[PDB]
Amino acid sequence: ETAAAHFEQHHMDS
Amino acid sequence: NYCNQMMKSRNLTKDRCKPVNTFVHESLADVQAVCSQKNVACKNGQTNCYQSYSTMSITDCRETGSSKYPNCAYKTTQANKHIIVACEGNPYVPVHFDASV
Ligand SMILES: [Cl-]
Ligand SMILES: [Cl-]
Ligand SMILES: [Cl-]
Ligand SMILES: [Cl-]
Ligand SMILES: [Cl-]
Repeated sequence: ETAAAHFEQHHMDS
Repeated sequence: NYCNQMMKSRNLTKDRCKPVNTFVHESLADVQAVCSQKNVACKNGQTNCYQSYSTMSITDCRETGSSKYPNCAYKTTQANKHIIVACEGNPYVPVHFDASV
């Protein structure tokens, strides 16, 4: 994945 | 607990135990908005870091001292804190999570 995609997968829990 | 489940689900700990990770309980667009908020220095010496104006709901997942793969064990801490992220790209979006304060 992109760095941006990784970030959302690893940190976001809306 | 939440950390053990989410660390596994989000593919942080399926193939290792990660010492720390932070989950943010806000919308994706509200966290992406941080890249146009307050520009701050990064610890690494770069200057593509940004700090949220507001506090956000976050869960910190920190491995215990004795934890070892495969059976990772996390301490869970909930807080309302500002977040600091590194931004890059076009669109200019978060790519790393740095600190919470
Ligand atoms: Cl490991
Ligand atoms: Cl983190
Ligand atoms: Cl969202
Ligand atoms: Cl820079
Ligand atoms: Cl970076």
